[PDB]
Amino acid sequence: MPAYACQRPTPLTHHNTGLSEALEILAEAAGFEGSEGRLLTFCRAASVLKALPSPVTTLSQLQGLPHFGEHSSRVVQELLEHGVCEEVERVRRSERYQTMKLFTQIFGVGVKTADRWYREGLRTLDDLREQPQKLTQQQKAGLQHHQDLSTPVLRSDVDALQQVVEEAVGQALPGATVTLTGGFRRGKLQGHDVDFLITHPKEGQEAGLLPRVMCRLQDQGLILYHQHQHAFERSFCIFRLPQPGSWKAVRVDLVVAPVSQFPFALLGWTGSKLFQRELRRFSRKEKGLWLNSHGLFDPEQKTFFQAASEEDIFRHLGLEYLPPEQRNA
Ligand SMILES: O=c1ccn([C@@H]2O[C@H](COP(=O)(O)OP(=O)(O)OP(=O)(O)O)[C@@H](O)[C@H]2O)c(=O)[nH]1
Ligand SMILES: [Mn+2]
Ligand SMILES: [Mn+2]
Repeated sequence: MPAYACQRPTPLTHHNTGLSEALEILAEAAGFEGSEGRLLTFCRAASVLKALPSPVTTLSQLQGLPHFGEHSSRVVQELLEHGVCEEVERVRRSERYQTMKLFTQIFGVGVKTADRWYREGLRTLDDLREQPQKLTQQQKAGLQHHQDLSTPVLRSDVDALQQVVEEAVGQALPGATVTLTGGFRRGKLQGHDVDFLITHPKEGQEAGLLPRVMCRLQDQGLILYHQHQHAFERSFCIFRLPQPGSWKAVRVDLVVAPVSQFPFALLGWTGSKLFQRELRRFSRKEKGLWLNSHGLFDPEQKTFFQAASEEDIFRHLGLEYLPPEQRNA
């Protein structure tokens, strides 16, 4: 099995979910403590298990796998022998981890904000609501809707949202396209948000499209929150999704890219986050090119690669093409 996650298929469903879940708790906890090296190490080990064709029943099956050092091996050994890993259970039970998870899950809260709040003695959602001067407007909106935003977004929600976004995009600008990206493009059945990439086949015709889209959605009562950012033009939103007898707040990211950059933006926004990190590391370390959501830059020659498709980018980097459902690293 090759070293980089971008050199191997990682399907949606696999045979090692208990083990990968435990390593990913340790990765997340590492990130909460600012231990970025350890985060990446645990994330990589978990992603190896996701790519295996069979369940790991005994530790022999570890043999020959890259990115499976002593610590990750130890964790798996304890799970196989004892059905539980004490380091993992202590993390689960810890107030620090529980609170960092609570806070960072809220819309508009990252690790540094969550850690600051923790160090200042804040622990609960009510504690945050008692200190509104400490909150950004985005965070206030995340708190207002936290129950719905903690509820997994379903494929059925995605289909309804794609319909209203497509309708608004179509009415504002005939010819403009909407592409579902993120985890749902990778085949996921559930998610934390819905990601859309908007473009138009004529370069420049995408200008000013997003505010017209947003006006249309707002006048239908579909928007609870939006923050328009002029990097790609993007609106990070909370939609009010109608449902039978009720409604549901749902996070939606709308990203506009000029068509020349579309393949790079689709690649970046499709993920997984680890897949894309690995693809960028591969591009730099193995091919000496700098990949991002806007392009593929050769820093020696000072050149940008022209791509019409994701397949072009994979081909140019000397990688076998992986469709989005095999990017679940
Ligand atoms: O601001 C951003 C946010 C996200 N992304 C990139 O967009 C992709 C989607 O980012 P998400 O955070 O939506 O992840 P996801 O769809 O894979 O997972 P769930 O919603 O199911 O939890 C990931 O590859 C991420 O790196 C950006 O490039 N920029
Ligand atoms: Mn997403
Ligand atoms: Mn998103």
